[PDB]
Order: sequence, then C-alpha cells, then structure tokens
Amino acid sequence: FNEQVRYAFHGALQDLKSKPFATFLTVMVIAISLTLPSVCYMVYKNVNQAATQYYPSPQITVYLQKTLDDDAAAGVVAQLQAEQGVEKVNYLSREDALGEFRNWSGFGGALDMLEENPLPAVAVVIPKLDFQGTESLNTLRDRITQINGIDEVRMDDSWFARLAALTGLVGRVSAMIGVLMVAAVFLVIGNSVRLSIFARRDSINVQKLIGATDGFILRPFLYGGALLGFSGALLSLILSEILVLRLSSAVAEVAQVFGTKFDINGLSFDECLLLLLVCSMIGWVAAWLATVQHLRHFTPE
Amino acid sequence: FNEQVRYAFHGALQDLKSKPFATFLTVMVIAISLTLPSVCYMVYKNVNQAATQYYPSPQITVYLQKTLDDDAAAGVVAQLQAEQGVEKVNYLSREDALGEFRNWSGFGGALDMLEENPLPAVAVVIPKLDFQGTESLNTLRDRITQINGIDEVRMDDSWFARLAALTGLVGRVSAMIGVLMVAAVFLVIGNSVRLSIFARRDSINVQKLIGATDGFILRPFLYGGALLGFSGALLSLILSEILVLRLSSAVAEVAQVFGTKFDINGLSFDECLLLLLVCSMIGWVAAWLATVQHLRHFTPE
Amino acid sequence: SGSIRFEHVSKAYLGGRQALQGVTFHMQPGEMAFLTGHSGAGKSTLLKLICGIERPSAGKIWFSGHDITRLKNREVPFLRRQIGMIFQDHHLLMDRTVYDNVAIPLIIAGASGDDIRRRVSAALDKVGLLDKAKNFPIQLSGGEQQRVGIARAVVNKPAVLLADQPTGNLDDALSEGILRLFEEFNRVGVTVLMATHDINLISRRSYRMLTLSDGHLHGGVGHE
Amino acid sequence: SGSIRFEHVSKAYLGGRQALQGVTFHMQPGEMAFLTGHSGAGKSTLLKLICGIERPSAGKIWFSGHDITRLKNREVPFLRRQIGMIFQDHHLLMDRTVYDNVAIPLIIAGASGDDIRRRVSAALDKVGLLDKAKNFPIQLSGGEQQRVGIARAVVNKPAVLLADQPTGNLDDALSEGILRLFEEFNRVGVTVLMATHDINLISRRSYRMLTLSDGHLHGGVGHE
Ligand SMILES: CCCCCCCCCCCCCCCC(=O)OC[C@H](COP(=O)(O)O)OC(=O)CCCCCCCCCCCCCCC
Ligand SMILES: CCCCCCCCCCCCCCCC(=O)OC[C@H](COP(=O)(O)O)OC(=O)CCCCCCCCCCCCCCC
Ligand SMILES: Nc1ncnc2c1ncn2[C@@H]1O[C@H](COP(=O)(O)OP(=O)(O)OP(=O)(O)O)[C@@H](O)[C@H]1O
Ligand SMILES: Nc1ncnc2c1ncn2[C@@H]1O[C@H](COP(=O)(O)OP(=O)(O)OP(=O)(O)O)[C@@H](O)[C@H]1O
Repeated sequence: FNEQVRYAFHGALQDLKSKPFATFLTVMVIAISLTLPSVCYMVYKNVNQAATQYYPSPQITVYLQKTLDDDAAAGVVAQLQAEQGVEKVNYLSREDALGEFRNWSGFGGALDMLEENPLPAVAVVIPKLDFQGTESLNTLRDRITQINGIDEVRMDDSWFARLAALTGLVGRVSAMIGVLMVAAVFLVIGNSVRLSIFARRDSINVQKLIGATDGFILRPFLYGGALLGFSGALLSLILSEILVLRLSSAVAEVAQVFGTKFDINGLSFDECLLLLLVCSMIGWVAAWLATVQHLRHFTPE
Repeated sequence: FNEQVRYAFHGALQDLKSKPFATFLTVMVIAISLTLPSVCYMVYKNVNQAATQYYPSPQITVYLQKTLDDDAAAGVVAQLQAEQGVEKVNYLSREDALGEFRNWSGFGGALDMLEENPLPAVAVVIPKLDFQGTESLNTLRDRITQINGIDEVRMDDSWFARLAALTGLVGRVSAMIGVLMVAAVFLVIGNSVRLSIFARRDSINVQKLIGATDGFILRPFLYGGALLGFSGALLSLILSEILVLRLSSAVAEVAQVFGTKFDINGLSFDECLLLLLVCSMIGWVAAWLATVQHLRHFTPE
Repeated sequence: SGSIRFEHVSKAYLGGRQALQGVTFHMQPGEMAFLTGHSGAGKSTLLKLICGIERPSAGKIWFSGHDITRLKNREVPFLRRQIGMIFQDHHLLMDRTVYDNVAIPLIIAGASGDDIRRRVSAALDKVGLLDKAKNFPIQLSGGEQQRVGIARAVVNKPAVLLADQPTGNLDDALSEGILRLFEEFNRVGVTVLMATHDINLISRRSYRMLTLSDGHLHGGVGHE
Repeated sequence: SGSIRFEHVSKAYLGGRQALQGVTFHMQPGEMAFLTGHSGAGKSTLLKLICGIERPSAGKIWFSGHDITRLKNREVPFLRRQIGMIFQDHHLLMDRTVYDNVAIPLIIAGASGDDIRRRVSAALDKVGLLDKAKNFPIQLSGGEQQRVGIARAVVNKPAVLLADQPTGNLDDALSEGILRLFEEFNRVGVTVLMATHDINLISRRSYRMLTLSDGHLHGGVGHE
C-alpha cells in the first residue's frame, strides 16, 4: 500500500479506538437497523420456497368424455401434455374417480347399484408458473376444451381469482415495508457518519490552513466511514445467524405436526459479501458528502 | 412559566434553528424509524380483526342417531346450546346432509333410487373463541358426547392442530420482529441525541467553571432532547397517515373481488398521544444520560 | 472575608510533573498582589487550586475561613460563584453573542431582566466593547475576545479576582487601562491576584510580588 | 524570490467593519520587519491576506512575483505550503501528540520516515520542548502550547515567516530567545514579518517598523 494510505488508515483507526463505548454504540445502532431487513428478507426467501413447494395451488381439473375408455383417455392426456402451457398431466380413470367418490361419501349405496359408472375420466394438469396467470390460464382452458375428448374444465376461476387478489395485496404491502427498512439503513448510516465528522470539524480547518490538499484531508475520514459501515454490517451477520437458531426449534416443531420435514435456509455466502460491500459504500459516500461540505465552509470565497 | 424554564427553552430552541438541514436530517432519521413499527402495528391490528371476523375457523361436529327426527334433534341442539363454552349451535337435517352431498357431487342424482336416506342428522357447534385451547376442546367434546341422542362427536383433530401450529409460528416470528423494531427506536433516538450533545460539550465545561449548578446546565439539553423525540414522532404520524391512504385503495380491490366490504383502521387518537408522549420521554432520558457523563468528566475528582 | 491561605500545598498531575512543591502563603482581604515566574512554573495551577478546579495532593487551602481542600462536588458551584476568574484561553461560548457571554453569570445568580441589561452594558463600557454587543465571538480579534472574558468576570462584583495573564494580547496603552480597572475594584475591597509576564507593567506599581520558580513559591518582600 | 507586495489593498468583512483601507507596501526578499498597532487595528487581517486565508475586496497582492489576488481553490494549498504561519490561538490538533502536531507539515510534503524523526526533534529543541513529545496538547501550559505552534512553523524551512504575536505568553527571557530564533532564519534568507505588542523587544533591535492604525498603514522610515 501507499505510504499516505497507511498513514490515513492508522489515523482513522485511532479515532474509533480513542473512545471505545461511543464507537460501540454507533456500531450497535447500525447493526440493529441492518438485522431488521436481513431477518425479513430471510423470512421472505424461506416462505417463498415453502409456498412454491408445499401449497396445493388450484388445479385445472380437466373432465373427459364418459364414452372414452382408458386407452382413448391416455391419448387425450398425451394431447394435453403436448400443449405449450402444460408442464405435466396426471390421468385418473373413471374407476379412480369412483374411488374418490366412495372416500368422500363413505357409503357404497350411491355408486354400486348403478348399471354403469356415471363419473367421467379426470385428468390432473400441472400448469407452468408463467402460464398460471389470469389470462394465460383462461387461454389454457380454451385450448384444453379444443382438445378432443374433453367436455368440461372443472376449474372455477373464482377461488383462483380470490387467491390471486390476496397474493397481489401481500406483495404490495411487503414492497412498501421493504422500502422503509432499506431507506432507514441509508439514513441511519448516513446520519451517524455525518454527526461523527461534525464533532471533528476543527481538525479539518487546521489541516487546511497549513496547506493540505482536499484529497489529503478526505482520506482519514473516508476510511472511517467505510469502517463504520463495515463493522456495523459485520455485527448484524452475527445477529441474523443467532436469530435463525432461535427459530430453528419453532420451525422444526411445526414441520413435525404436519409430518413433512422442512428446514430453514439462512443467508448465502454471496449475500453476506454483498451486504458488507454495500454498507461500506454507503459509509464511504456519507463521509465524502459530509467532509466536502466542511471544506467548502472554510473556503474564504 | 418560570423564568428559568423560558430561558432554557429559548436556548434549546435556538440551537435547532441554527443549522436547519442538520436538524432536519436527524428528525427524518427518527421519523422513518418510527413509521416502520407504526405501519407494522397497523397491519397486525387489521389482520387480527379480519381473521377473527372472516376466517372460517374449523368447528366441532356432532352426529345424531339415525332413528331421531328433526324435533328430537332440536332437543339435542337445545342441550348443546346450554353447555358452557358453546357460542352457538347450528342444525342440518338428514335431507340437508344429503342435499349438500348432492350439491358437491353434481352427478349424485342417483341417490333418489334409495328407499331411505342413509345419512344421519348433523349438528354444528362453534366453541367460544377464547376457549379454543387444545385441552379445552377435547374436554368440551368429551362432555358433549355425554348428551343423549348423539351418535358421534366429530372433530377435524389433525386440521385443528395443523392450523394452530401455523398461527403459533406466526406469533413467534412477529414477536421477534417487534422487539427488533422497538430496540431500533430506542437506539436511534438515544444515539442521535448522544452525538448531538457531544458536539457541544465545550459549552458544558464553560458553565461549570463559572459556577453553574448541575441542574442549570442540564435543563437546555433535556428540553432539546425531548423536542427531537417529539418532532420525530409527530412527523412519523403524518407518514403513517399517508401510507394508509396508498394501501386504502389496494384493499378496496381485494374486498371488491370477495364482494364483502372491509375498511382499514388507522391509529386511534389515544395511540397517537401515547406515541408522542413515549418518544419525548426517550429523548429526555437519553439527553439526561449523555449530559451526566460530561458533567462527571469535567469534575476534578 | 475574602482572604486566601495556603499551607504546604503541593499539586502533581496524573502521571505528570509535580507542578507545585510545598507552596505556603496567605493574603489578607482586599490586598492586591502580582504572580510572576518563568513559563511552566505553575502560575495557572496555583490559580486553579483557589478556584476549586483542581484538588491539591497535599496541604490545606482556606478560602474566607472555610476549608475547601476536600469540598464535595455539590458545594463547588457556590464557591466559584464568589470568584471572578479570567482564563488564559478566554473560555467563551462560541455560539452565543457577546452580550449573552457576559450576562451568563447574572442569569445563574438569577437577576431581573432590566438589571441584567444595565449591568452588562456598563461592564462592556469599561473594556470598550460596547458596540460589539450583538457580534459573535468568532467576529472579534484576539484582543477583543480577551476583553470579553475580562468583562464577564466583573459583572457579578466578585469577592476575589483571579486573573490568568489578562494582558497577553492588547497593546501597552490598553494594558494600563485594564490594570487601572482592577485597582478600582481593589479600592472597594476586592482581593486581586493577577499572574502576568509584563515586567514593564509591574515596574510602574509597588504591589506585593510573588515569584514562582519551578514549583517553589517565594514570598518576595516577606511571607507575612 | 520571497518578496511581498501590496497595492491599494482593502479588506472588508462580510457585513462587518472595514479592516483595511488602501494598504500599500512591498518587502524585499530576506528582509525582517515588525508590525505594530493598537488592538483591533487589523494586524491579523494583514497576515491572513498574504497567506491566502482571506481575499482582498480591492487592490492586488503579489507573492514572489505571482499574482495571488484571485487564486483558484486548487492552487491555494501550494501557496500556503511555502509560508510558515503562527496563529494567535495556536490552532493545534488536540487529539494528537506534540510529535504528531509538529510532524504534519512534513507528512504533507511527503518526507521519509527517518527524516521526520530527525527534523522534528531538532525543531522541538530550538523551543525547549524536547521531552514534551509524547504529551498531548491538553497536558501543556499556555506558553508551552504556544511554542508548539512556533516549532511547527519552522520544520519545513519556509520561504516566508508570518508570526501573529508569537510571544504573547512566555517571559521576557524566553521571548528574546524566540526572537533570536527568527534572527538566524533571517540570516539564511527567510523573509520574516512579525506582529507584536512588546515594546521592549522592538526597542532592542533596529528593524523596519510597520505601524498600522485604524486600518491605515504607515511605512515607518519610508515607503521605499
Ligand atoms: C426464518 C423463518 C422462516 C419461516 C418459514 C416457515 C415455513 C413453514 C414450514 C412449516 C409448514 C410446512 C409443511 C406444511 C405443508 C404440508 O404439510 O403439506 C401440504 C399441506 C397439504 O398436504 P396434506 O393434505 O398431504 O397434508 O398443505 C396445508 O396443509 C396448508 C398449506 C401449508 C403451506 C404453508 C406455507 C406458508 C406458511 C407461512 C408460515 C410462516 C409465516 C411467517 C410470517 C409471515
Ligand atoms: C394496513 C393494510 C392491512 C391490510 C389488511 C387486509 C386484510 C384483508 C382485507 C381483505 C380481506 C377480504 C376477504 C373476504 C373474505 C370473504 O369474504 O370470504 C371468506 C371466505 C369464506 O367465506 P365465503 O365462502 O362466503 O367467501 O374465506 C376465504 O375464502 C379465505 C379466508 C380469507 C381470510 C383472509 C384474512 C387474512 C388476510 C391477510 C391479508 C393481509 C396480509 C398482510 C401481510 C401479512
Ligand atoms: N492538564 C495538565 N495535565 C498535566 N500537566 C499539566 C497540565 N496543565 C499543566 N501541566 C504542567 O504543569 C506545569 C505547570 O503548568 P501551568 O499551566 O500551571 O503553568 P504556567 O505557570 O501557567 O505557565 P505558562 O507561562 O506557560 O502559562 C507544566 O510542566 C505543565 O506542562
Ligand atoms: N472573522 C471576522 N469577521 C468579522 N470581523 C472581523 C473578523 N476578524 C476580525 N474582524 C474585525 O476586523 C478588525 C481587525 O481585526 P484583526 O483580527 O485583524 O485585528 P488585530 O490587529 O490582529 O488585533 P488584536 O491585537 O486585537 O488581535 C476588528 O474590527 C475586528 O473586529
């Protein structure tokens, strides 16, 4: 490293060491304001995985013609699987529908006495995520109807629309909440660095009077802001990991009740490095803006 | 007001007016950090009401003997209504049970070929909302079975615990988030006042040397700390009001899809006063702790 | 009374040099004396002990018959209120106007609004800064900033005046004017103890002269 | 060159008093002169104009032949780098040791590590603060803090020395030693401009006497 870089770093580091408790308070404030969005983002990441993997989303529930047998119905299933907006199709025979009918009713007197099965074949179609939209699913059900051997699409478009509205509302609210937490990080880091420099504005004036350039003066303050942003962000990564362990027992308990096993996923290594790098830049810019304002104040004209 | 109060208030107020933008930044930092839990409390308050009002929580089912009729079933319903912990009891006849079976099936029109209705009378009992504990429901269900004319008391069991487990998980996560937001408010206000006073510690030293008592020195700083908390808290109320109006339109569309009408409840007048009063106290205590540190620093021994 | 008495007083800063070694003297009320010595002799330390700013490591200090060697922190504000102190660095409030800097001793005592206006303006007249009332201390030269501190120390008619080089700045003509101002207070009965380096100023007077040399006090004409 | 030239320079502070009016003088390189005047005459303002801390409201200022009347903010740091300036309030870095305060001008010039140690200690010896190197400025007397500023102004062997009451504190015996320090720098060829109120110090020499009165300058023996 350059000789003046080494001098600037030591000078910046000496200020934080000079007053231990006050520096710790500033780092603690930044760390808490960064733990809050980190935990919420972790919740959003984990909840999204579970919903995509465990939520029984509404089914198309294609109904086939009753005259078709299993062989002809399978051909209709193959036609369904060849569609652009279809990911997978599962086939249930007329007897399979009768079996589910018996399970729901619990009484065999509604199916056994008939001379023939009154229930049609049922095909379960897995729609693609991009094609699960309002207009896409509407278009999908038309193409399904156009496919031979299909006379009814049991999908209701009511529960699908009702569930769509709630998803749109939750995304709308979370977006507004997420902005506030991010905007709070910028202000908390920016104001803390701004106020720290203001207490030392005398040393800016003294150095300028003896002929120091602006670049020379800025470097100790720039490295101080970066260290403050880095130290605060680093401490939050410890807090976020600890709060995972507190919730590890709770999530495991819920998964035990449902039987299915689920595990929480913490922050990845890429996100941890990005958080440290971004928080340092915020401190670096905040220190640059604060110091330049003082250098213009001491300018005679 | 006393002469010492007016002088202390005037001196504290003149300091804020000296550097407008610096004071504005500190207020904006506090306002954002208070809007974040203000909105999240409002989200919790409305969701808690809507879930209580609208969510069809799982209920308790009572099955009667097939030999009883509607008149005898009503007597069983009357016995169900008089039990402690019962909110209300609903009754469905044998035809009503078959009618719902026919409606779900669609193709279940062949049931008319049967000589008699195989489904018994069904009664629905809603337990009290505060009495939905796991042990209480089992105790209530067992006590219900003792009522004459009941063939079976049916509970969803698994769906009861699964729904309860998910709600409990939401409680622990929300409580974890709530503590972090509260801690941030304490630290942000406390640290902003602490750094503001530290830049004026030279004026504390001067007044001590000329014989000012500790009470006289404290007063200008105590009023300045309370004003910062009051100004920041007051501004966050405006932000909370604005963000409600943005979300007010969004909830209308969600309610429109469901048809039922719902309205967003803001912060009541009592809550607004409590927020202003609490934040002023935090600034008062923070300004007291910081100033006492400097007073003890400038004493000889 | 306004007497000051020392008894084998010795001060040693934390981890530093022994500023004073066994200083012993007394001053009768209403008398004026000079304090002189080379740089670093400990003149400012001696004045700070009287004001209660520093606590001696040994010996006892009597102020108007009251022992103040181990005063509790609660009673200190009522001791400095009786002392008019002029500091070396002028210790001014940079964010308050010149008028507010001189009026702060009166506010602490709790004088009426009309009385403050009359007394502050009278004090600033004695130092020639009357037109400088509405300026801030950053808008004054070194000589005028020094005179603001002098005016602040004479508003509250203190019983004892402690001057720490009150004419380091200021020309010879203005230095004599300040010296005559102290003599006016001495005639009333105010005890004046002023530390200075101006040997020319001392040569024009015949007051008691105290020499401080390397932390050892010499009484001059006599220790009486 | 190291000459200074003034032509009808007039300075008026923002919304304030008229500090100077029609100041006109010039100084040959290597010439030593004294600046005097009553308090508030404008001696510090005149020194600040030369260094570039303040810009004149009228007239032109020449430094070593260059016109510095309207200097770009980029070029200012390379002007003050050639000027050894001593202030009234000593303008120290209170959070750095005495060694760090004296060594900063060398670091700005980017001197080597070994050369900093030799040159800083030599400078502190000239003012008698060699053993104070590890101390902080808060642990120094009034005259010791003043001598730190003098040491800082002479490490970088500047072309011009501007002193603003360098002996306001300090006794006469020590003040004469400080004056002799400027004498030997002048013999090398450094231009020295000293502002002071000490009549005795001036009377013991025979240098040029620049008298300033109410913002008006008298050349002394002559304007030549
Ligand atoms: C860091 C905290 C992260 C928290 C993440 C919570 C993950 C929840 C995992 C436990 C439940 C998974 C098993 C359930 C699925 C199943 O059993 O199987 C899927 C079941 C149906 O299948 P079965 O009939 O075969 O049982 O679906 C259900 O019973 C209901 C759907 C459950 C989907 C829940 C997903 C959202 C949960 C949100 C809770 C967290 C909210 C946080 C506050 C905003
Ligand atoms: C500050 C902004 C806060 C916004 C809060 C909005 C609350 C919901 C308002 C719209 C709800 C209308 C639903 C009508 C139900 C109905 O009529 O019908 C109720 C139906 C059953 O009755 P029907 O068969 O007769 O329709 O129930 C359902 O279909 C599912 C239950 C819906 C209950 C939703 C309650 C929780 C919603 C939480 C969303 C907000 C999350 C915020 C992020 C955590
Ligand atoms: N706060 C302090 N901490 C430690 N040592 C100190 C402190 N103040 C002064 N000293 C030391 O005590 C001694 C006397 O200092 P003091 O300020 O009393 O001197 P002084 O007689 O007023 O001198 P001067 O002529 O420089 O004003 C010196 O050696 C000085 O370095
Ligand atoms: N920053 C400033 N803003 C406004 N006016 C100022 C400022 N500094 C000085 N002045 C005014 O300029 C005039 C001369 O001040 P200057 O500091 O140049 O005097 P000086 O000759 O050094 O005096 P002294 O011996 O009292 O220090 C005075 O009227 C003073 O009030």
